[PDB]
Amino acid sequence: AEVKGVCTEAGMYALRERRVHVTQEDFEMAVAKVMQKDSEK
Amino acid sequence: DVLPPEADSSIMMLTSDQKPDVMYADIGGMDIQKQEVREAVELPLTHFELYKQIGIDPPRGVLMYGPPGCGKTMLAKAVAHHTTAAFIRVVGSEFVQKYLGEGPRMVRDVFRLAKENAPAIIFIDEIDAIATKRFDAQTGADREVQRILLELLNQMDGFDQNVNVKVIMATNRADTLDPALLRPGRLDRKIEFPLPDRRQKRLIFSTITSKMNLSEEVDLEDYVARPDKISGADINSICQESGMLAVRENRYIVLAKDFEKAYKTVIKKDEQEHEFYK
Amino acid sequence: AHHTDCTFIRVSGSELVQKFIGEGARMVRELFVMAREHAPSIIFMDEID
Amino acid sequence: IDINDVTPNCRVALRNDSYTLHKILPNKVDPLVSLMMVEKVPDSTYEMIGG
Amino acid sequence: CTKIINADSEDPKYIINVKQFAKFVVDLSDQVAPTDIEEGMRVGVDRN
Amino acid sequence: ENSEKIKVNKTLPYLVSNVIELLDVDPNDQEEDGANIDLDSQRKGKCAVIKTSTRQTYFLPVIGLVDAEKLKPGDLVGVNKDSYLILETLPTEYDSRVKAMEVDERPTEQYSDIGGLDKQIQELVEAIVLPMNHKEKFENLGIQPPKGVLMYGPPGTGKTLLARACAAQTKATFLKLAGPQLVQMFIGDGAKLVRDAFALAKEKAPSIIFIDELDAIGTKRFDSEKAGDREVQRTMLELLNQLDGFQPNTQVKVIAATNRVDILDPALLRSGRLDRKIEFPMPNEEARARIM
Amino acid sequence: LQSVGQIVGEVLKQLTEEKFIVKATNGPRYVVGCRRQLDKSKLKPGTRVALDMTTLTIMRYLPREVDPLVYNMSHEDPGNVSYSEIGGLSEQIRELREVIELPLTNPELFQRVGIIPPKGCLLYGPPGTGKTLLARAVASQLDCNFLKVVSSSIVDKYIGESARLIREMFNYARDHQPCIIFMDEIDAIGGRRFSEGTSADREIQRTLMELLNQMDGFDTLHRVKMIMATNRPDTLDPALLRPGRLDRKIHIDLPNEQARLDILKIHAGPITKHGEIDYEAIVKLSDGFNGADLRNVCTEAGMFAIRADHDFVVQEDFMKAVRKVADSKKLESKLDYKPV
Amino acid sequence: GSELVQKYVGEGARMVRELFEMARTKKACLIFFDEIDAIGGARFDDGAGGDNEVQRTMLELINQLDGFDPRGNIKVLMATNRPDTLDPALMRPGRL
Ligand SMILES: Nc1ncnc2c1ncn2[C@@H]1O[C@H](COP(=O)(O)OP(=O)(O)OP(=O)(O)O)[C@@H](O)[C@H]1O
Ligand SMILES: Nc1ncnc2c1ncn2[C@@H]1O[C@H](COP(=O)(O)OP(=O)(O)OP(=O)(O)O)[C@@H](O)[C@H]1O
Ligand SMILES: Nc1ncnc2c1ncn2[C@@H]1O[C@H](COP(=O)(O)OP(=O)(O)O)[C@@H](O)[C@H]1O
Ligand SMILES: [Mg+2]
Ligand SMILES: [Mg+2]
Ligand SMILES: [Mg+2]
Repeated sequence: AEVKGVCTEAGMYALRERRVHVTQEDFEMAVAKVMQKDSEK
Repeated sequence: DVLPPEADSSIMMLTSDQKPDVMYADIGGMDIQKQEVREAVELPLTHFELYKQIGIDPPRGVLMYGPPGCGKTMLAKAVAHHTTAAFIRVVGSEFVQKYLGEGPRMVRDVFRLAKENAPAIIFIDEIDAIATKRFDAQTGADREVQRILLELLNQMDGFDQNVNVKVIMATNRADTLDPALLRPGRLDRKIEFPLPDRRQKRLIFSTITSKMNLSEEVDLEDYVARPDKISGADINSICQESGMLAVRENRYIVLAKDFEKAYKTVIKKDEQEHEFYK
Repeated sequence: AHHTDCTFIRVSGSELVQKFIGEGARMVRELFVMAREHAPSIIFMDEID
Repeated sequence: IDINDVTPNCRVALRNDSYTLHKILPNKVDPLVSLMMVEKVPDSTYEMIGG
Repeated sequence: CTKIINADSEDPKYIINVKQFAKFVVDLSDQVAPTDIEEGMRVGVDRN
Repeated sequence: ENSEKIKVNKTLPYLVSNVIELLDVDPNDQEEDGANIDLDSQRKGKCAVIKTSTRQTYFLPVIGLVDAEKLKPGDLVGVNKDSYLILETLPTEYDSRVKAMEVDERPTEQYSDIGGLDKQIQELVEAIVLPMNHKEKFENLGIQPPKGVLMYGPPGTGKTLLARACAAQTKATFLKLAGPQLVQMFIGDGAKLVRDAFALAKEKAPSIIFIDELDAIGTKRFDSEKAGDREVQRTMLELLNQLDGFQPNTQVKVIAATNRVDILDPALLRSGRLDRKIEFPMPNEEARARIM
Repeated sequence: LQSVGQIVGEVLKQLTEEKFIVKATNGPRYVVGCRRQLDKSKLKPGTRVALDMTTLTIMRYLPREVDPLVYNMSHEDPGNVSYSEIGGLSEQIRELREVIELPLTNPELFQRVGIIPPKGCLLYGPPGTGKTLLARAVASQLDCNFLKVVSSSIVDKYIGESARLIREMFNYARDHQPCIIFMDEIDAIGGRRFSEGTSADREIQRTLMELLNQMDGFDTLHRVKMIMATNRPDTLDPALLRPGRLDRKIHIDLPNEQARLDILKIHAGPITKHGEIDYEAIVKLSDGFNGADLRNVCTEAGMFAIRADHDFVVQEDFMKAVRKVADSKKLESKLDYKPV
Repeated sequence: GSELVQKYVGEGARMVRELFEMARTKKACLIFFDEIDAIGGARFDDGAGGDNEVQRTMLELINQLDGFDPRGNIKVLMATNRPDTLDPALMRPGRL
């Protein structure tokens, strides 16, 4: 279930930077953010 | 004959003597929630083309919740002040009416006016009154509440992703809510409002105390470093109480002893630390 | 349920949909009286906590 | 009017004083549409499975 | 059919409560004696 | 002829209805002739707004056959069916249940027909009869009479017998009531009976009201987080306040009785509400001769 | 006799120079034309108006109503006890009047320091100490309108009457600007939101959350103050005790010995006594009495003299009464309770 | 006895009132109560309310037989299996 989450969230990161495609570092930042939010409860 | 569109309820938030006027500066430390509500509501007004191109499925409904005393309603005030499009606010428990059928009408016309007027925003505060889990289908009052909930859901679901109508809905206890409301496609965003921890407490103190003369030698770091997980609506009461304490004795500059006695007055936690267990 | 073409219905014992099933639902199995009109069906439930 | 055309659960116009039938109306109501629309189950198929 | 609320003195005048209409001030008709209309019981009243 | 012309209008099938408001009216700034109204300008006294039973609301430009001085909001008036002119003021109304809880054929006894209680009988009569027949005896001393009494004790004793005798010997207006009779199904139907009972009993000069079996109502409040019977507590919190709060009264005397006392809420046992608490023994070896 | 009533209703909007939409209070909407002279400048959307019944034309506009309930709770009060009659807690009186009067007058002080005065406070303490007496003492002395409700009469069996009444009384307070709402026995309605409940209940939860919304929601009061008094503050909803809504909580306790002297001197005043009384012993015994008990002492000491036909009190009867009441209070609960 | 447990609050008491009233309408006759121990045992309130409603029903039944001009020409008749749980105020003579 978290893989769908990381795919959903990786788009918002490109949205913030006003881009048109999704780079790999966006994926990894989304990965770390999901790990971190899961680390709490 | 036909009529030009006419309705009732909350009219318009007439925008002259109605903006409650709270700048974004009076809200401190809540940058996360600020930025994400901004991109949830105001950005889709303009950057819709990006959504279509990337394919991220623009969100429609947003629900925010948390423990009492964390400024959920202050964001609604801030947005209503700074918005450019139409704004509408209603109280969750006004839809119920004695005369049969007035509730459903009052909902459908609110939605109709919001639709035909402009790219508006509806705001419903404290919705625990209507949407709840259980029911009893013999008392009648539950019958009216059922009809209201059903057709509200129906008509929120009837929009076409073109008329740019958004909904902001807030609540106090998120436990007793029917999940059928938060089904995907209706209220797609959930926002949690926690309590300040360390970073926000200092910012709240620094912003609040800018209005008082507050002497010159008072120290604030002595109070932020303490541990007591107070809410965000207690910082305000702390500063207010110290100010009144100074007024009592006819001195118009607040001193440190004021802060001390005020802090002790507000908190009131005895020990609750029964020791021989440790 | 989609590949075998059965009317996939789920039940959670809530109260909004209860009125559609019956007036009060004193007993439970009344859904059978509604399921037989659409016989090829699958009942699905879930447990959390 | 013939009785057979007079189906159950149908909307019909009706004259004022004699209350006699006069015409027919298309719209009808059903339960299942309302229950299923409340539920909102996600139809899918085999394509999305992984592992 | 209605329910009576009370009476008042020296000249019969009565209060009538019906189920969904108003409360009325009424009197009796000639064919019925005034003794047996003890307070608080169902009565039948005409429609005009 | 004029009085008969008035009389022949007053056909008795009036409606009945409630006054909502009384208004002070002033003529307009400007006037006309050929087309002026007697009622828009050219009125200067009082006007009224009434609510009919059939849920209409009418403004009245001319009050009618009753002097405006004696009306106040909430009054109950009988009104002509067609014009909705006001025609009469009715006696105020009391719920059909309450008018039932009044004695009207007296119980018949004597204080002689109780054995073995010579102190409690005195303790009651001294606190209920004298403040009703010998006011001056308390006035001269500069004191306030005791305010309502509780009687309690094990079941097979004289608790209710005494109240019966008391009603048989006094001459005040006497109301008999029972605890569970104040519980009702629809929310807020109870308190309306509590306050109607007290309201009726203070429209008579000396009155006593006897709350039997109070432990149906006075049960201790508790903190509960899942579910509870908040309803009857919310009617008790009416009784407490009718008995001693804002706008103190003085013309109603309260008696209450029970056979359990560890249950009742402390806020109902306070010194101001239940004033003298007197208690009955199991009869001693001598009385048991007298009873037989 | 030759007169007729007129229908009451409410205006929604002016359509053209001669077309208005009105809603009667009872039901059907209508389209209706005006009368020529009425100063059409004044028919703002929302004003109450009176219609002629034969043909439905505007005929007169009116001021806002007051529902008889609010009128009645506007002004019924014995209203005459002085601060002289309250002894033993002057400090609490200072603490309270520093919120409900000093910022109605004198507003220029606070704006000098930079704060906003509190909105409301609550009183709490064990039964029989005087939480109500203090409020009557306030209502006697100071001159601003004063609504006075018992928080249990405002409930009615139809569907949405309660929330309607609460909105109406806060409107009536907004019209007349210096006002004080007093809300007695609040624990009847404050309760707590049940996790399960029952149908006959949830009306009360609607009403409560409605009151909260008017006390602080997306709106702002000015010059309205409220004070609330309760017997036991443990079972209060955690939202209603938020510092935004009720700012200060004032504790009223059992009297200190010095306070017992102070209180007893009063109700001993008018009694025809004899000049040999030593209050200090009566103080010495009265451990743990509430204020309401000392009135009772002063009553029994007279009762023991109504028999034996002494028209004067003497010091022995005070001893008798004190011991007689001392042993009757062995069946109360003596739990203090605390808001948290 | 099990016929005297009802859905809503204050219903059982009403039923007992009109039961005795309908009995009073006639000249005189018998009432048979069966399986009493389901309707009232004793009063033991503690913590959260327990059996409070049934207790109010029992109190109304008790009150109908005693205090202020009793029923007169009516005889009752009861039965049970475990009578140790009956309430003292119900077993007092003048009633049983
Ligand atoms: N940055 C901030 N974060 C939290 N609270 C703040 C902040 N700045 C000010 N406050 C104070 O917090 C309070 C928030 O008021 P508000 O009524 O909006 O709270 P709420 O959490 O929405 O509560 P409720 O659901 O009970 O209405 C105000 O009294 C305000 O002074
Ligand atoms: N300090 C005091 N001085 C004089 N009389 C007092 C004092 N405190 C209490 N009393 C007495 O209290 C009696 C009534 O108290 P009050 O009506 O205020 O109730 P309360 O203490 O608020 O309790 P409750 O309403 O919860 O039963 C009065 O008769 C008054 O004599
Ligand atoms: N001298 C007496 N003292 C006490 N009880 C008596 C005496 N004489 C008769 N009785 C009987 O006591 C009963 C009174 O009922 P009572 O016990 O007062 O009701 P409750 O149980 O509610 O107190 C009556 O049957 C009465 O006949
Ligand atoms: Mg809020
Ligand atoms: Mg008895
Ligand atoms: Mg009080």
